[PDB]
This record gives sequence, C-alpha cells and structure tokens, in this order.
Amino acid sequence: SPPPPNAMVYDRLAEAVKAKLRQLENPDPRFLKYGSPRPTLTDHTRILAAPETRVTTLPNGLRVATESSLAARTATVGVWIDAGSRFETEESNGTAHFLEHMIFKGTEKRNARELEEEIENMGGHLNAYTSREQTTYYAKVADKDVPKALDILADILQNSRFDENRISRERDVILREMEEVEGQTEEVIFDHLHATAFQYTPLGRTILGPAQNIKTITKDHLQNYIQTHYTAPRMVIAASGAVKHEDIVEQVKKLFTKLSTDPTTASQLVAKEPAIFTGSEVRMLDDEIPLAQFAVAFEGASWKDPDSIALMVMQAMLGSWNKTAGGGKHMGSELAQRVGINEVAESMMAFNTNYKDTGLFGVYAVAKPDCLDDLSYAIMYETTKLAYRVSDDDVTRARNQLKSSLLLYIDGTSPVAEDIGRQLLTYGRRIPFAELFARIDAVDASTIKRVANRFIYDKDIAIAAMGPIQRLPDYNWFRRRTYWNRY
Amino acid sequence: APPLDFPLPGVTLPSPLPDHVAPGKTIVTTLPNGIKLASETSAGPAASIGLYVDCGSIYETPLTFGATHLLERMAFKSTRNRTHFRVVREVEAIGGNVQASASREQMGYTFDALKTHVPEMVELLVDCVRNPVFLDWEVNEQLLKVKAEVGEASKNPQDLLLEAIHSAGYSGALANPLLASESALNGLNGSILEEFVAENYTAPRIVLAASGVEHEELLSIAEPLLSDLPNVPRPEEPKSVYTGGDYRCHTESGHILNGQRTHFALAFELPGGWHKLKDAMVLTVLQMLLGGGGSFSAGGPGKGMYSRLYLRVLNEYPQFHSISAFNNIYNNTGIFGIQVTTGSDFVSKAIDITVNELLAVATSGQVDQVQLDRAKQATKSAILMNLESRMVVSEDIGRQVLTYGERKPVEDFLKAVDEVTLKDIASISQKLISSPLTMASYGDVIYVPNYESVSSKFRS
Amino acid sequence: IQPTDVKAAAMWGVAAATGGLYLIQPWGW
Amino acid sequence: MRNQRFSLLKQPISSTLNQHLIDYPTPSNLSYWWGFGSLAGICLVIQIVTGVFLAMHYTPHVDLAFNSVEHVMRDVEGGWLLRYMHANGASMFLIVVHLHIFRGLYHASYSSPREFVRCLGVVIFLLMIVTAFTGYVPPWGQMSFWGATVITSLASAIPVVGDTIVTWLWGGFSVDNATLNRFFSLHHLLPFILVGASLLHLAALHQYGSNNPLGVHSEMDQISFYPYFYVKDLVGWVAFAIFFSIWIFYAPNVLGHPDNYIPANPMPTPPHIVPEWYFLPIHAILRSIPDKSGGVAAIAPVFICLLALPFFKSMYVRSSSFRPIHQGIFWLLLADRLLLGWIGCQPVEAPFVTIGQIPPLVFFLFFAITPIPGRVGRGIPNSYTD
Amino acid sequence: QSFIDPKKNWFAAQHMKAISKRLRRFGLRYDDLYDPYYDLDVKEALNRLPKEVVDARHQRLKRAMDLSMKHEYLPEDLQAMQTPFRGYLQEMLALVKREKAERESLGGLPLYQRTIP
Ligand SMILES: CCCCCCCCCCCCCCCCCC(=O)OC[C@H](COP(=O)(O)OCCN)OC(=O)CCCCCCCCCCCCCCCCC
Ligand code: HEM
Ligand code: HEM
Ligand SMILES: [Zn+2]
Repeated sequence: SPPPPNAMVYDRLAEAVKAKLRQLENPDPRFLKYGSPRPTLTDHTRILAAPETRVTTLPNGLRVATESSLAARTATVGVWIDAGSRFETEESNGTAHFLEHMIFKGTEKRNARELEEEIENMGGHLNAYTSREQTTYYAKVADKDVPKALDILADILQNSRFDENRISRERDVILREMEEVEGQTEEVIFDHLHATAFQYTPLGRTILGPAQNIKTITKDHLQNYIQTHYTAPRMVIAASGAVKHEDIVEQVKKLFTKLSTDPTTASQLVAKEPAIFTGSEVRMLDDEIPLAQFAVAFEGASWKDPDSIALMVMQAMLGSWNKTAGGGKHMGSELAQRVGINEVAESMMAFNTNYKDTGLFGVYAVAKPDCLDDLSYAIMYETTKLAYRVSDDDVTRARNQLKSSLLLYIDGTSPVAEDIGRQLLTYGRRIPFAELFARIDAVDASTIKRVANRFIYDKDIAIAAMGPIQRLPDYNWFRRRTYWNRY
Repeated sequence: APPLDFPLPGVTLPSPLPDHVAPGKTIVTTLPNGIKLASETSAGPAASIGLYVDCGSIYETPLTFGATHLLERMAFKSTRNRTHFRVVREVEAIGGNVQASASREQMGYTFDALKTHVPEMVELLVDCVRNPVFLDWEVNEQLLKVKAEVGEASKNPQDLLLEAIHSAGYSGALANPLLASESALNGLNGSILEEFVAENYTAPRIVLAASGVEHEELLSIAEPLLSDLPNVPRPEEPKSVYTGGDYRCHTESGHILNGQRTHFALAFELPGGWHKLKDAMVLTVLQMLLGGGGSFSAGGPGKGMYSRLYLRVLNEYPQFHSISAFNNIYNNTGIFGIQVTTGSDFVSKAIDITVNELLAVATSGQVDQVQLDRAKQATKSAILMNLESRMVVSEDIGRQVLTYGERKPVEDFLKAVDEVTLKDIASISQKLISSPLTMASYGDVIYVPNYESVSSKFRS
Repeated sequence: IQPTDVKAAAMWGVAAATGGLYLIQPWGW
Repeated sequence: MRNQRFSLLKQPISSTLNQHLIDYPTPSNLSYWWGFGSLAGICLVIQIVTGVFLAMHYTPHVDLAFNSVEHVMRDVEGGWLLRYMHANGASMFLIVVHLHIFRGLYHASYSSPREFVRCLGVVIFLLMIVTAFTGYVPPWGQMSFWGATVITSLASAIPVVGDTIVTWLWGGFSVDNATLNRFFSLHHLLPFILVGASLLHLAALHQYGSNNPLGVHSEMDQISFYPYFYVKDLVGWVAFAIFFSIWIFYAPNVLGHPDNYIPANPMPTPPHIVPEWYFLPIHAILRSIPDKSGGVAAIAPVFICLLALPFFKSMYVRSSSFRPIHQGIFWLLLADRLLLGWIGCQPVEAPFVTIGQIPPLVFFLFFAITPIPGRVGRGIPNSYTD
Repeated sequence: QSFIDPKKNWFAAQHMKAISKRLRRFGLRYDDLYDPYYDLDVKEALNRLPKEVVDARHQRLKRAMDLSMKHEYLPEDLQAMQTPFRGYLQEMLALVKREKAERESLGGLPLYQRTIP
C-alpha cells in the first residue's frame, strides 16, 4: 500500500546516511594494538645517551665548553656573555643594542667590506642578538674553517673601533628600527607589561631605549661600557658539531687576551637593586582598532629555584590555542577546550619567563571586543582551579608534553651550542638529560597544588591591555577572582 | 630536590656515546605490491617518521578542482577505527607533533616524537592515511574555514604572483590551481574527496621514510599493516607544455590611493628537470649567483648580500623595494625567473634594469671567476647546513625515493656542484633565453609595457 | 577528588551546626 | 529604531503588555483546557476585592466575631451578597485549580523544559491551602474552633520540640482570642504573596511558551493571542459567571456544614468533626495511619513526590494520546483520588479503615510506577520498526 | 528483550497496533515526537542530518498541527499511504550518545549545556 523505500527523495538520503553509519560501526583490533589515549608515565633511560660536554676553565677564568661529535661536516662557534640590558643607568639605556649593531663595523685590521666579503667567500655566516640579561655573537661555519671564525670573533670582541659618521648612520638605522617595532604590538604589550610589573627597578627598562637617548650615544659611552661589562670571567666560549676540545682550548689560550680583568660578577650586581613585583595595570584605548590584546601575569620563580620545573609543568597544563590548529575542541587542557568550544578568542598562549631572582607566569589572549568578559572569566577560573582541584591525567599528560618539547627542541648545532652557553651561564653547569627527567617526573598532583598555593592563590596581578577594551572587567574583578568562597 | 646547581642524588646515568660515531647507510626495501620502505639511524634521541604519495594537484580532472587543499585540511580526523577525539588525545598522550602538506606534485604526512614510541607512531600514521572516512559535518567546517581564509587571502602577493605565473606561462596540467577558487568549493563534499583518495592513493605511489629508526623495528611493524594494499599499475603522467603568455590584474581601487606597489615577474624553462641532474645543480648555483635581497632585512652579513643582483641593483637604485630570483625544478621540467616590487612609477625602468642584468648573465665573458667560486661555496654550505635537521633528512629520503627509486648520496651532489664552470653556466643561460617570455603583473599596472615591448628586447 | 569535597562538606556542616547553636542557646541539650 | 513613531502599542510605555499579552505567539491548536489559568486569576481577584470589603465590618474578638458576621448579613446594604460571594468563591477557586493541575498531569506538562513552572505551582498550592484554612476560623463557630484544635494540635506528634512549637503557635494554652487575632492578620497578609508567586509563575512560563495537545515542536504554526484566544477566554468567563451565580443566588449553603451557625463552646464537642470539602483527601491520608508520627510524616511524601515528578529523564513522548498505558493509569489515579476524597468524610471504623489504608498505597504507586514506563518504552523504536 | 518484542509476546503487538493507528490518523512518524527542547541531543542529531529529511519533518509537523486545529483526520487513501516507524533519527542519536560517553570517561568538558530556567 505505501511507496517502496526508494520512491521519494528524503527516503533515499536517509538510507544513504544509515548506510554510512553502518560502515562506521565495527573497528579492527590490529590497528589498535599499541596506542591508548590515557596518559602514562614512562622511563626513557636507554635512549637518552649522548656525547660529553667537556668544560675546561682556564687560568684567566674563561670557561670553554664543547660537545664534540666527529661525524658532521659543519660546526658552530659563539661567545655568550653574562651582560645585557639590565645593567644600564637610565641615561645610557640602549647602549647594549647600539654596541651590538656597532661591533660589526670596526676592526681596523679588516674594514667592514672585508668582514662581509671574507665571511661570504667561505660560505658561512654569523649572527648576534641581545636581551635584558644576555648578549650573543655566534658564527655558523664549515668544519674545515673553524680557526678563521674564532680569529674573527676574538678580533671583533677585543680591538673594535667606532667612528662618528659610523655613529650617525647607525643611529639613523636604529631610529628606523624603532619606527618599525610598533606594527606588531605583541612586543609593545610585553614592553608595557614589563615596565609596569617591574616599575622603578632595572627590569623595568626596555631593550631599545628611549629615542631621547639614542641621539646622544657617542663613542665614549661605548668604550666605557665595553671596558666595564665585557670582562674575562663573564664570558663563555662554546662550540658544537665536529670540533676537538684540545685544539680549541689551544687557540683560545693563544688568541683570547687583552681582556679587562675586573672584580665584578653578575650576582653581586643583581644582589643590590633586585626585582620587586608590584601589581598594577595599563589600559591603552584607541577604539579604531578591530581587535583587542591583553596579558595577565602573576610573579614567578628564579633560574636556580627548584620550583621552576613545577611552574613549567603548570604552563604545559595551561596550554595554547590558535584558530588554525588541528586540535579544535579536543585539545586536552580545559582552558583550550573552553576557548575552542565557546569561540571567544583568536589565540591564547600561556607563558613562563624566568630570570635570576624573579620571573613571570601568565596567559595573553587576543579576541573581539564583544567576548572579553567571558574570556577573562574562563582564564581566571582555570588559573585558580589549578590551586584547588588539580587532577592526575592532566599532570601525567603535562609531564609527557614537557619532556617531549624539551628534547625535540634540541636539533642541529646552533641549538646545541645555544643550550650549552645558556645553561652554563644560568645554572653554572649543564644539566644532563637523565637528571632533568628525574626532576620532571618527580612532580605530582600534591606538588602542583602546593606550588600553585604558593604562587597563584590570592596574590596581586599585573594587567596590560590595548585596543577596544571598554568591556574589559576592572582591576577589582580580576583581583577578587583569585580565590573561591565555596571551599 | 635541591637547587638546580646541586645534582640530584639518586639519578641513573646512561652510557655516553663515543666522540666519533660511524654514519648509517640508507636501507631501501620494496614489497611485492610495490610499496617501498626506507629508514636510517641517527645519534639523536628523536625519530621523525613520514609518508609520501605521488598524488598531487596535477591529477585533477575538471570535476575535482581544489580537492588537494581540503585533503591537506582533512589530514588527521575521524578514521574508520577511531574518532577525531581519540586521534588528538593519543597524539597529545605521547607528546608528538603531527602535520601534513600539499604541493603541485606530491603529498606529505609527518609525525615525530621521542624514539621509544616508534610502533605507536607507525600504527597511527598508517591508520590515518590508509583508512579515512569523510563525514559531512567535519568537511563543512573545513570548507567554512577555507572560504573565510579566501576572503582575506590577498595579503601575500608573492604566492599570488607565483600562481599567476604558473597559470599564464603554462597551459597543461601544471596550469591547474593549487590554492582553490570558490566554484569548486561550492562543488566539493565528502563523496568527491572519498573518490579522489580511493583513485589516487594506490600502493606503488607510497613510500615510508624514517630518520631515527633501525630498519628491523620499522619493517616488522609496517609489514602486517601495509602488505594488504592491492596491486595496480601506475597510470601514466599527464602532459604539460611551456608556452608564452601574459596575465594582468590591476589592484583593487580600494588600494590605489595608498600608493599601491607594483609587482611583476619573468620566466623561462629548461626541457629537463631533476633528470637533468648536472643541469639542475648548474641552475641552482646560477640562482645563488643571481641571489637576491629585499633590502629591508637586518640579519647576518652572510645571508647573500654580495650576490650579483643586490650589488648591481640595490646599492645604486633607491626606488626598488625588493629584487629577487626563484626557481621551480619539477619532474622532467623546470622554471627560472625574476620577481621584483618597487615604486609604482619606476616600472618600465625596472624592466630595463632586469633585462640588462639577465642579458649580462647570459653572455660569456662578463662573470668573474671569484664570483663563481663564492656562489659555489655558498651553495655547498647551504645544502650541507640544510641536511642537518631530522625532518629535512626524512623529507629528502622520501622525495628522492619517490623521484628516482634510490637515495643518491651527498657525495654525488657535492661532486656535481664541483663540476661548474663559466662555459657551463653560459651554455645553460643560452638554453634559457631561447624560450618564449612569460610575464605576470600586479599592482599599478596601467603604466606597465605590454608583452610586445618586453618580448621585443629578448630573442625568440 | 572525593577527599577535598567531603572534607569541605564536613566543615560546612560544622559551620551550620555552630550557627544553629548560636541562634538557639539551649543548656538543656 | 524606526526614526518616527508608528504605534502606541510598540512604544516603551506599552512594550511589556504588548509583548506578553497581545503579540505573544501561541500554538494554534490549544483547546478549552488552557483557559483555567486565566479563570483562576480572575477568581483570585474576586476573592481579594470581596475580602477587602468584608474586612470593613468584622471585629476580631471572641465576644464579637459571630455577632459582627451576622450584623453584616442582616444590617448592611447588600452585605449578604458580599459574604456569599466570599464563602463560595473560595470553593470555586479550589475547583478551578484542581482542574488546572489535572490538565497539567494529562498532557505531561512538567517535563523539560518546564519544571520550574511545576515547582512554582506546587508552592502556590501550599500557600492556597494555608490561606483557606487560616481564614475558615474568623467566623468563630463550632467547626472553626474544633478544626483549629485538631489540626494545630496535630503538631505535637513531632519529637522533642513538639509541645513547644504547639504552645508557641497557639499563643497560649488553648485555642482562644490570641489565636483568633493572629490568624486574622495572617489571613489579611497571605494573598498578596499569592499574587507575587502567580506573577513569577507566569514569567517562568513565558520564557519558553506553552505546550499543546500534541506534545510536539510547535514553532512552525503559531498565531497571536489577540483576538484569537481572547474570545475563547471570554466564552469561558461567561460560563463560569453563570455557574458562580447559580451557587450564590439559589443554593448558597449546600457547600458547608450546618454546625458553624452555633457559637463556639469549648466544653461540648461535636459528634463528627471534619474540615471543608477540599481538604478531605489530605485528611483521609492523614488519619489512614494508626500512628501520630507516621500520620504526620506521610503528608511529606505527597509533596515530595509532587515536587519530584519533573526530574525523571527517560520518557520521550509527552502527550497521553500516544501512550495508552499511562492514559489508563491517569484515569485510575483520578478514580482513586475521588475515593480518598469521599473516605475523608466518614467515621473511622469498619469497613472504612481498609478502604482508607489502600488508596494511599495506590496514590503512592502512581508516583512510583511512572519511571518504569520511561525505561521500558525508551527502547520502543527498535522493536516495532518497519 | 524477551517480552518487548512483538514476535513472541501478544501484549506488545496490540501496543504497536494502537500506536501505529494513532500515529497514522495524524500522518506523522514515531520519531517526529522527539523534541529538540527536551533532550538537547536530539538537537545535534537533527543538526547533522541532510536538509531534505529535516524539511520533510517540519512539513509533517505543520500538517499534523493544522489537522488538530481543524478537529479532523486525513482521508482514508492518505491514511493508507502512510508509514510511521520508518526511522530517520535513531542511529545518529545513538552515535552522539556514544561520543558523549566516551568524552566523559577521558576527562573532557561537555560540548553544550542546558540552560538554567
Ligand atoms: C517540604 C520540604 C521541601 C524541602 C526541599 C525538598 C526538595 C526535594 C526535591 C527533590 C527533587 C530533586 C531536586 C534536584 C534538583 C537538581 C537536579 C538536576 O537535575 O539539576 C540539574 C539541571 C541541569 O543540569 P544538567 O544539564 O542536567 O547536567 C549536566 C551534566 N553534564 O538543572 C536544571 O535543569 C535546572 C532546573 C531548575 C528548576 C528547578 C529549580 C528549583 C525548584 C524551584 C522551586 C523553588 C521556588 C521557591 C520560591 C520561594 C522560595 C522560598
Ligand atoms: C493561583 C494559582 C494558579 C494560577 C493563577 C495559574 C495560572 C497559570 C496560567 C495563566 C498558565 C498559562 C496559561 C495556561 O496554560 O492556561 C499556567 C500554566 C501552568 N500551570 Fe498554573 N496556575 C495556578 C496554579 C497551578 C498549580 C497548583 C499547578 C500544579 C500543581 C500549576 C501548573 C501549571 C502548569 C504545569 C502549567 C503549564 C501550562 C502548559 O503546559 O502549557 N498551576 N498557570
Ligand atoms: C486581601 C485578601 C483577603 C481578605 C482581606 C479576606 C478577608 C476575610 C474576612 C474578613 C473573613 C471573615 C468574614 C467571614 O468569614 O464572613 C474571611 C473569611 C474567609 N476567607 Fe478571606 N480574605 C481574603 C482573601 C482570601 C482568599 C485568597 C481565600 C482563599 C483562597 C480566602 C478564604 C476565606 C474563607 C474560606 C473564609 C471563610 C468564610 C466562611 O466560611 O464563612 N480569603 N476572609
Ligand atoms: Zn637590533
């Protein structure tokens, strides 16, 4: 009496849908033999073996470390220095960045043109970068030609000279460089955050320095700065790839001389005038901008503080989300799940910055001006739930992720040498892989709760926002959202 | 736990590796159904595992345009055996990173983690590539994402010019679009992608490649899973020819008052691609010799700021924004050209300067020997430093085995680079300037000469 | 997860009982 | 926006009334069982007006209350009309609300997303019962005195606090003038709380719309409220007025006990003490138990079950039209509830003890059974499919 | 179930005959009575189905509501041409519930939540 199941349009489509759902039903065990979605803690002792890190201090007090591996055809050499933008006087602020830009153009024995043609002819190149507490000059070169690179490095570090017309053209290009740092606003937000969370202390200042100061930066400042802060004990010479420790130490003992021997260590410059975290906010309102950016941050741990490992585990378990990621709404952490399901942001990225004697720990989201309060609510809810009721699968997953990230980042010779230099400046020694793992898997739910109570629970905050932020909750809202009255 | 400058007491340490480690040899294994399994061993604790397929953007009939972009977007999602939740949550459980990529000739899937996780990585990758199911709601979400991106995909003029060049200068399969257009997007759904995958992901066109896995592990793991793909003979490759052409699209009137830049390029071809090996590396070292430079960079003085083009254009002409040179060496064919952005009035003058530079490079007697040696050394150093990452090594193994059938070692390539002389570069350039000219302009165009004026300067 | 919740429930019960013995002050009980 | 005004009915001044009375969308197949909410609203308004005008001639004292009621009926112009409207409108109000409740039970209106409406309705029912019982006292007859005694001394069955709360409630040692004046003040106060609860009830319903005799999604075919359901409400109101006035004018004492025309005398007891006709089911359930604690704590399951119906979460079909077994259970429950009503007005001996103890068992088996159909029928599509 | 089935139990065939009669007289399928405001998973199950099936559902619902308002029933021929119990929604609903459970087990937040009234 009724039509057959094929006579009408909707019946056929319904049958097709049920056919697909049928062909989704039964799985195959042989494709489900080795993997599980439940995190577990596993030991990696039999793969963590790696070559040695020969460190040889010298009678002048200049440490030298190498990670020798004699199968490669390239090597990298550099000079990490324990000086940076923290150690200026607010009347010569950007002197470090200026000195970095200028050290590449003197060297009376070989003029600038000679420098770049020489480095280009062999096929290698060298870089340089600075920060608030470190400065780097490293040369990536071919294995056959390490001694030439070492000679270049020694000469540019020691016998540099500075000229007035050189000064003028460099100050013009640096004024330009300042003029194009304002178009990305992530570094603008972070400069404002660092200059309000650390007001009236050396960490407040910016790396570039005021344009009121870049104009009056003549050679006297450069010479005094290089003779004061570039001393023998505050330098480390590193090298990875295909090198030999004994040759390198030979010509290091031969070429590296004439260094100023000053009795001034970084620790005894940081001991007086330390970093003090206050807690404030800066709200920049423009309203002609389509998107709003803001960051909220507590205080943190030091380099040698034992709790920095737990802080990094926490940052891993408060992960990052982005609108073009493959996770979506299935991304493990609860904060990323809330942001992804409710579509209340463009991107968020928890951060963790360490220093000697202080640190920071925050979130930094970006979103439309009509979802700001929901975003802030979710952010603070998860930030406090860490201190209240941290689970166990979360902690195992976060420990796994931290292990994988830390090891997978080490790849090549530049990362290896950068690791060696940075760690020899911060910890005074290079942490092996085994000790780092044994420290990482020693953080449990109880330790997460304890450290969160120490750092997160009912402490002050620092906020920095920019754009159309007329719907962002005030400071008292954020301050009061650091505890729960139900417990 | 003491402070981090005090060693932890009870840690267990492993056995340190020697200072010299003997390098491994690539081992290639082929199965009766035609699939190839490669591997290698590395000193690092991390293993990168990939998968490559011969399918690509040129295997697209008029009905399935823009399918490969979604195949990139529908990479690791609901399969026949586990859901999208399971896939994401396992990958995060072990800590690995997973990606995918598409180009005009071949597809790629990648998955890397720590070395103790090899069987899990292999199983997940083979499952996510071999047995997918394309449910409609996920496809709709991805199509919405693609349309939203296309609504703002004009911020990258370089890829826009590259696609315009590959459209105008070519007429065969290599003229197909890679970044898709709205009509195909309205035409795509689950069934189209399903049929595309079913047709083009056959056994003889697949190859694994491991960069940190001893051969026995990966072989004993991949035999049970990858031995069931049925046997089918590889269909022949489509045909592309190089013709002249011209393309033109003045920028939007919503960009004119701001002083919109001008963007234009040139092109030529070489009859044989990677199969003309000694020709290919001559073309590469010629590319390094011409080099290029945007003049807006601040990097290390060794990034190629003594190339011919930089020295003889930028240190003299302040109107230019960014000169450059590129290449695209496909299978059996290649492409060489020059692309520049500059002020919008200086266009025909820029054409003049580029023409003079190419002509000077073409003839024999104008190129110094020290410049040739500099370019050779820079090329050798660049490739040696590029082979240092594990991911690059895995990609090299996979692509080389796809294109040839065996990994030709680094020594062969270096020896080939040593085979460059002024006669060889002169001859290759003469072969290069004996082909139709291609142009593609974008920006302030009503001031630009036509194809007639700029074709008149060159030969046939 | 259970222990913290149940301890908080017990302490809230203690608070409720203390409030009740504040509103009413019976020495006969 | 509409940069110049169009209508007075869409201005801010009349936006609320317009949106919630005139333009509100309702299903187009609502039947006559959906008028009793408005009809009960009108009943409440009638009660309030009539009471505010009776309370101008009534004196709350033990010496004067009876004589002041009789003064109203015999010496004030039309006062007999006021008293008869009040004393019969209480009964009409209870009748209408009972029909409302059984409508809600039939088409399963308590389920999601309308359980806040059901809970507020139960609270309203409690307030109604308290108000009527407190207000049956002020005439100070025989049944007023003895009903107050029995019901309010039923609160000493509770453990240790019992006698204390009974004595605090009575304001003394027995039901006397203090209780009378207290109850008068409570009676004048409670109906305004009733008004507030009714308005909250209506807001809670309007935030999701009403159900319909089908129990399906109803967002594709809706019509406004005016003039399509205003006229249907009008028909209902006129029929109700005819019924109410038949009660007032030609039989104003059929719905009461004759003993309340005898002034209160604490020494002699009436031979058969009962409350009004709309408390007899509770009264029968209450005397059905041969234990004070059990009898008092058996009312609590009644209100707990009535307040916990909405939270069973497996049934998928709402209307009883497509549910034969639940429909039969509905009719059988109705019969049993009437049986409790009739039993609540009889002497306590054979054969009424068994017939007073079993109907409570049935009245609780109703609220126990219904989830079992929920489960057993959740899996019905898989068996009967074609 | 041993006794729910109409094949072996004579007190279930009668039940299905009654339900099928009452569904035919208004011309709508048994899956039409599930409400998206009730369960909040029927909303997803219906959201994922193809457009034509949902459109047929809306049209059938409107037809039945018009019939109820007019106080009449479909003619006998359009009653013979009716198929209740021809499901279009069970499998999708079961699948959505399976994903919900599997997500609940491994931690994870809900994807959509009922609102407080
Ligand atoms: C006589 C003595 C009486 C003493 C008190 C006795 C109480 C007995 C009541 C027993 C019945 C159980 C009540 C349980 C309430 C909560 C149960 C519940 O299901 O809530 C959850 C539900 C939403 O949660 P859901 O989405 O389902 O879960 C997500 C899982 N991923 O939540 C919802 O769906 C929201 C529903 C809200 C509607 C109910 C609100 C409470 C009832 C309102 C009446 C109170 C008004 C009183 C006004 C005057 C106040 C004095
Ligand atoms: C003064 C007492 C009451 C008033 C004024 C009142 C009024 C109303 C009104 C006006 C409506 C909407 C219109 C309608 O559907 O007819 C309604 C709906 C409703 N009422 Fe009441 N009511 C009262 C008592 C009760 C009680 C005691 C209950 C339950 C124990 C109850 C349960 C309900 C339910 C379930 C609905 C839902 C309507 C629907 O399903 O469409 N009401 N009420
Ligand atoms: C402001 C609101 C009210 C006031 C001022 C009021 C006033 C009064 C007064 C003064 C009496 C005693 C007069 C007499 O008994 O003849 C009375 C009796 C009574 N009231 Fe009210 N009343 C109000 C509302 C209500 C409501 C809402 C109800 C029921 C829902 C109700 C039910 C009764 C009953 C049943 C009597 C008994 C009268 C009798 O049986 O003789 N009253 N009221
Ligand atoms: Zn710089």
